Amino acid sequence: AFSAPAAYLTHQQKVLRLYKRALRHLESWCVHRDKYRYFACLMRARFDEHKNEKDMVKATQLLRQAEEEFWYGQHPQPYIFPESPGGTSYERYECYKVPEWCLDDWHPSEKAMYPDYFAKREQWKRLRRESWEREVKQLQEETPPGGPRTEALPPARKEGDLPPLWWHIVTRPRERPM
Amino acid sequence: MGAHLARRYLGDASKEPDPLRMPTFPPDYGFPERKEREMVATQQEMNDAQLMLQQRDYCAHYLIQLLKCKRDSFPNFLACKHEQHDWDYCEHLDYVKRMKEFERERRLLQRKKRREQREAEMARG
Amino acid sequence: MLKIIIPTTMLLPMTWMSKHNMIWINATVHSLLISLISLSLLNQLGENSLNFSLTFFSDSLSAPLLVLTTWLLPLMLMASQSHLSKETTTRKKLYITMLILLQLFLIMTFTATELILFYILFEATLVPTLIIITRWGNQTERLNAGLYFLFYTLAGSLPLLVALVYIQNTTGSLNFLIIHYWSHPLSNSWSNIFMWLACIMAFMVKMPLYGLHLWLPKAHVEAPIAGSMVLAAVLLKLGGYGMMRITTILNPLTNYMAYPFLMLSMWGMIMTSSICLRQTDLKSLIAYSSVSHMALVIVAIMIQTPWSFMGATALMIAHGLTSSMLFCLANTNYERVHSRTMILARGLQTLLPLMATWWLVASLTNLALPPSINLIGELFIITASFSWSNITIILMGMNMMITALYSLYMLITTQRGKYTHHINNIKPSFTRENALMALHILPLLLLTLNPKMILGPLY
Amino acid sequence: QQERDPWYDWDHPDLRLNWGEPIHWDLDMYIRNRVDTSPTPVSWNTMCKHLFGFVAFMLFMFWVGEIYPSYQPVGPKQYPYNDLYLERGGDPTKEPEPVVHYEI
Amino acid sequence: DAPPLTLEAIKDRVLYVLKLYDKIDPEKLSVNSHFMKDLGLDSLDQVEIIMAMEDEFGFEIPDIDAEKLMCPQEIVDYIADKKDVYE
Amino acid sequence: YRHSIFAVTHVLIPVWIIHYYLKYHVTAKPYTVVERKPRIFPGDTILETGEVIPLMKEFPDQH
Amino acid sequence: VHIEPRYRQFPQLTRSQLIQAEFFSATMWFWILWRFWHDSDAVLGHFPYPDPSQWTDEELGILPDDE
Amino acid sequence: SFPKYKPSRLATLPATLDPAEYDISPETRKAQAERLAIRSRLKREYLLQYNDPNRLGVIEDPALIRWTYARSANIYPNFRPTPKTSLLGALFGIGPLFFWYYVFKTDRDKKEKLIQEGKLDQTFNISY
Amino acid sequence: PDSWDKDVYPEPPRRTPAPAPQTSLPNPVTYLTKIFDLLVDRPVTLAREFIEQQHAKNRYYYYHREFRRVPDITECEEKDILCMFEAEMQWRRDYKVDQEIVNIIQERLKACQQREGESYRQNCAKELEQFTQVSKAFQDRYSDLGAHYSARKCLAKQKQRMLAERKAAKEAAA
Amino acid sequence: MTLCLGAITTLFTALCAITQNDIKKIVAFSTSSQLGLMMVTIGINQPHLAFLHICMHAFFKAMLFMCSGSIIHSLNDEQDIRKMGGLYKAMPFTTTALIIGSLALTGMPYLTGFYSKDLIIEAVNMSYTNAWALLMTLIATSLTAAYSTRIIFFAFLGKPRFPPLVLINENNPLLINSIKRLLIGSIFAGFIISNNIPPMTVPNTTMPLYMKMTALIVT
Ligand SMILES: *P(=O)(O)OCC(C)(C)[C@H](O)C(=O)NCCC(=O)NCCSC(=O)CCCCCCCCCCCCC
Repeated sequence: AFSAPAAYLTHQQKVLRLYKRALRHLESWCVHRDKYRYFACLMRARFDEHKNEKDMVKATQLLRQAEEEFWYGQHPQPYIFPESPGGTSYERYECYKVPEWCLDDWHPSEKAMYPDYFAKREQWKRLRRESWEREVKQLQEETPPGGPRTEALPPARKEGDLPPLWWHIVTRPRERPM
Repeated sequence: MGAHLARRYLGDASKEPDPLRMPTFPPDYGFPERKEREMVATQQEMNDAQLMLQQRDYCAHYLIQLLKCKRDSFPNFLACKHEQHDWDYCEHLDYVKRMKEFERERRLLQRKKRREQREAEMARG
Repeated sequence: MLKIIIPTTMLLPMTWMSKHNMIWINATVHSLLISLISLSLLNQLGENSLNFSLTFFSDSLSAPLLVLTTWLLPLMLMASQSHLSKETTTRKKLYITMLILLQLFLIMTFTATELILFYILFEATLVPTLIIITRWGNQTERLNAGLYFLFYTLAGSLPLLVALVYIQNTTGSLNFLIIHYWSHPLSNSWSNIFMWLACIMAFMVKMPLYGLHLWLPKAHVEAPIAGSMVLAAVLLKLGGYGMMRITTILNPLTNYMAYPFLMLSMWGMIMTSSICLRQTDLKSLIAYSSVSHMALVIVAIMIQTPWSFMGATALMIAHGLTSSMLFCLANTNYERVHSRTMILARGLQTLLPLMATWWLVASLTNLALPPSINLIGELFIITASFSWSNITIILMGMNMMITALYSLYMLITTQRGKYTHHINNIKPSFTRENALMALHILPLLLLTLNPKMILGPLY
Repeated sequence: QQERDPWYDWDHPDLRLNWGEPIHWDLDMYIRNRVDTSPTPVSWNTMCKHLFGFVAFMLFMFWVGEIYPSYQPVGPKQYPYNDLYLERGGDPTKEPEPVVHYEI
Repeated sequence: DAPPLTLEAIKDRVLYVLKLYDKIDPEKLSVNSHFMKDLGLDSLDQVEIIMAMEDEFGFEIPDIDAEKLMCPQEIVDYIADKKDVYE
Repeated sequence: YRHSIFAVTHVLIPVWIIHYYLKYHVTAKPYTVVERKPRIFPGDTILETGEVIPLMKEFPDQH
Repeated sequence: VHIEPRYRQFPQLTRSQLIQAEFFSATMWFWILWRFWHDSDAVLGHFPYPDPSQWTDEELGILPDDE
Repeated sequence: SFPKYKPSRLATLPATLDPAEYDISPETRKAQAERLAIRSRLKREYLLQYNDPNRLGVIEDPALIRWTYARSANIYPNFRPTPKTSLLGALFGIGPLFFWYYVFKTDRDKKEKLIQEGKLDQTFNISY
Repeated sequence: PDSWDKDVYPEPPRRTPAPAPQTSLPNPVTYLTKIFDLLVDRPVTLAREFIEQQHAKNRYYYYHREFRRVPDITECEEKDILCMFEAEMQWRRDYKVDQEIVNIIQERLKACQQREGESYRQNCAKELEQFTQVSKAFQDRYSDLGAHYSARKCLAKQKQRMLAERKAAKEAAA
Repeated sequence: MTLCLGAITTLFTALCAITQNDIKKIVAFSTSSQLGLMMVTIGINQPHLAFLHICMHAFFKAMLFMCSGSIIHSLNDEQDIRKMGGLYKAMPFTTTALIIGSLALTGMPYLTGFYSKDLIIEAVNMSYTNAWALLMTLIATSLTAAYSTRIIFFAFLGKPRFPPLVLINENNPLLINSIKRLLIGSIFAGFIISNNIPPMTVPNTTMPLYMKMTALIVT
């Protein structure tokens, strides 16, 4: 989520993702902890058996066969963490997330109900306004002439600068806002 | 559930009774003198007691007595055991009468089959 | 009726003589007073109508429509004052004048006692609506929408004029009372078939009938908020009122000539609900919902039973109020984000709670939710259609299911979900907008409380 | 959008769309609230065959059990007054065909 | 409802799990020990460590981000940032 | 004290209003409130006229 | 009462909840036993089921085959 | 071996089972790089507009505008009467109408015949 | 009660059985009935007495409007608008009265069904026959007039029915 | 039609229930199966037994859902029996409440669910019904017992499988009192209701012993 994706997944990344998915589905099948440990050790034994192979064509064929075997043998109802996309508690608090631009439309009386918070909010707003020009200058200086080849962003190269395009990342609503 | 279903379906439905068409023989066929069933409770009594039409069988008087017993001893909802047992026994007797009717129908049907087979054999010979 | 007609003709000079900053206040106050005065027409007789004079009369069918029009004028004033902040004083006064002229023509149309005066007035309602649309519309398609609306209505209604003058020459009078008492059966001949076609087709185009309705999406999408409110709330009810008026002299030919229109109405109700299921524009969704409800009203009028007329009247009133409220809500959303795309703005429930409540209530009334007058009318029409035939229940059930589907789809898409991140100009809802929604919704619930006032003469 | 990657930092996380990318023609029906085309553990043909076979077998067995009902070895229940002629709404003037139940 | 997490608590829990890992020597394990450069593990071991941390803290780490966590301090920082822990 | 204030208002006032509405308004038009007639058993005393509904005949008792 | 969270340890319990759970389980079992002691006919039946085969043709009104 | 998975339109083929996912030409890699570059350029433009502090309002989406325009206002200019469109329009527009007409006409004819012969149960039918 | 007419709205005499307790246990229903009478019945009765005393000080009356009979559509000449108007109004008033008669009979039927309870199929046969006759007459009168019903349409329907009856009688006598 | 619909509903829902890993899903399918049983009861012309079962099912199913919610809230919004375990001794009161509810649901011979389900099964066996419907009803009762056992086994028996940070705490007076009130009803309410209502149907006094004990045998 926080990391910019690459153009493709390498063979190592593909096999590692397959390994993790197979272990998760095996844990779904093997409910008990000792049984899961036994069969996870067996699965890692298989992976270590095929770990050393110089023929990339044969390695790719083995990966394809392993993927087909996993798809046949997957759990129809695998365990999903509650906050994971398939989970039962996914996106439950998205209705409680309110942004700071919505915060600044308050009535003067509502603002006066929280005197100390809004002084620091004004300080943050001034800090944001005093850095945008330097951020855009840095962004346009370091980009290739053709255009951005990836979604990764540069850090602050100077002592007094902030990383470009930081406002919404920094001020995103909390995971349990209300 | 029962053996009669097996006999009727995986067997001779002609000899087994038909529940929807029963009875198929005259009530006096085999009974020289047969007494008609006696009804204790009257139509007006059942109507006043507001018995459901499914409950207005020949065991209705015991049901009326049970209802009267339950109404009088209201807070004590455990003081109608004798009336409940009497009603249950009357229902049991009615059920065994129905069972006797079914068995009589079955054996009359098989006797008719035996007689017709004997007549067919005699006609052949 | 002069006690209501003259105050409108006095609304005109008051608006044109008022100050540059008091036009909205004066117009709203006096429109509300006129509506309060017009509330007195609901006291009707059970035998006959209220015959004020030789020219105007009021009936149990005309009274609710007049009250609806008089109550609708101030709401249009509020919405117009919302969207015309930067306009010049003369143009604001011209807009208010157009609205007042439209209200005056509608009142006279509903109270007219002759078919020819009724025709003249209900054709006179075209000019203010066309001017409003083609002058204060926002997008380019307003000109095309105005052309489509105008020419559909006129191509429908000119044969009605010819048939009306022919009927007057044949029978002696176009007075509604006389043509009701002196009615004679309409024999099955080609000439009678074509006269029936002329009258019914004019009012069907006004309804609109399925296959003759594209002008409705074109106009309602491209009209300003006041035009959208008046077009759906009242101007669609002229066809129903006319059909309920003229069917006195079309019997028994209506028994044989109603089949194609009934089939069109039912199948087009299904088709327009399905179209609502897949609309990328909110105003278009509301417009096609209006088309479906008016198709149901057409079915009721065509089957023509005493239970169908009451349902038709109740459904007309309920649909007017509900469609007006829905258009107002969509207009507030549009003024927030300056676009009509449905998926552009989301999370409006967590950004604007009271507007989410208004949306929920409007969508609940849009689908037939008991004991709302929407459900009362729909249920009466369904019962009459069931007595007519026993597959109409299948068609009505399909329509109800799809109606609930698309209403809740609109509600969920607009209000629920997570807010759009880049839309940060959504200011809190105004007291004006909240009052507009409240004044839209409270009369509907009060009419639910007292339902005999909108069930028409057949009650 | 259900098939689209859930862990990516989409501009519109609920719709799973990016700003500026071309939009599918049928996006209106492919949202996460509507028709889902994500791969299933079992093949579509196999699922259809299993569901159809189950429902067809259940209907066939219901018909079989209807033509072969289950009951108890008892006779019809007996009621006192001509099978309760008057209590079921019979006409008092007309005389019903007598129904007599005997002892056994 | 649940007590809030803290940076010290997260660090203690991750070091607890890592010390319970058999392939890691508890004595030479520090908060800055690299899993492959100075602990001698490999890709599968790192995947298993990430899965153990997910089971410990009750939330899933996506594969795009999990591959880059090569240090207990990096794991602590990732968990704190995702759970909005600032103290 | 809170339960007492809750009890008088929330329970006492509605029951007063509803009893007043039922006794003098609802039960002022015919057939508004219809009670299923009480069940009458043999050997009973009808209180309207002091009537004695007699007992049933002798049961053919078993055991 | 305040219950402190435990890490990898059995949760702290309360004597009140322990005794309440035991009391309600004992109440259920006592009720079941007490009910079965009094009216076991609800479970085991109350009246014998006749065997139709033991009924005589004389009492069922069946004449001999020859007659 | 293991039974194969047959993809359908409502149950698509998973990425891990796609045969083209394991046969990568060098041109496929540059195509993926170009796709990533396009996505990155669009993301950069959107993020600049999004994080601009002086911006108040909605970031208009040309893709969304194109989609809405193509769905409604661009259909008729690109429509041509072909045999396929003509047959489909005639069927889907007229066939249901005549089908329902036949159904309702037959039902009403049967009901009217029953009424005329006087053997239709219409007792208590007061409301109509 | 004297608010309505016992002949128009009959109620069979109410036979309430006398209580015959058979146990020493107190009756919670009796105790709660006594509490309800003490807490609710007396206050509402006092309030109603006060209100009715207030009403008796300003006693005024309202009357029932009486309409005389007028010549009907059978006597009205063709296209005589005044006579047709009078006859149509009288016919509409009679139609309303007939609708209310049917409503009264339906109320009788519902009340009798509810009162009889479990024995409604037999004891309500008297009110079912009256409802059947009234519904038959009302249907023969105003069965299929339509939305634009009128005295002329009702008269035409009656003429058609009379002609059909005459034809049937002639065929039977032939 | 009603009998067939109820039979197929209860069978299909129980069959789906016996293999679900979400506790709320399992309880929902149990509710659907009980609704199918009620529909079967209506189809055999026993409307009052259906109402009695409605009341009893309301009691013990509400209690079961409350216990499941307590388990879910104690384990930080975890709804998977594959992650529950050890709760028999971890949570005493919810354990005993769930055990009592499952005993009542399956038809323990003298609990709240006994006075309705047992009579329903007896009336189904003793009536002129569809043989397939009767068979499906019996199989549905067996599968009801099966999924109740599955819930108990995978939620309370064995070793813990939840995350190590134990936040288990069921000492809240609100939860305890609500479960207590719904727990007394799951034991005594059926007896009182059955013994207070008037006789509204003819009892099945005479029946074969194996048919009398069918519900217990299949359970
Ligand atoms: P780190 O960088 O050390 O990772 C080492 C890797 C794997 C990257 C190697 O450097 C490498 O690439 N080696 C050669 C390629 C290779 O390993 N090919 C074979 C890998 S796939 C395979 O052999 C294992 C698959 C067997 C198990 C499949 C699981 C399917 C069953 C799941 C069922 C679901 C429920 C249990």
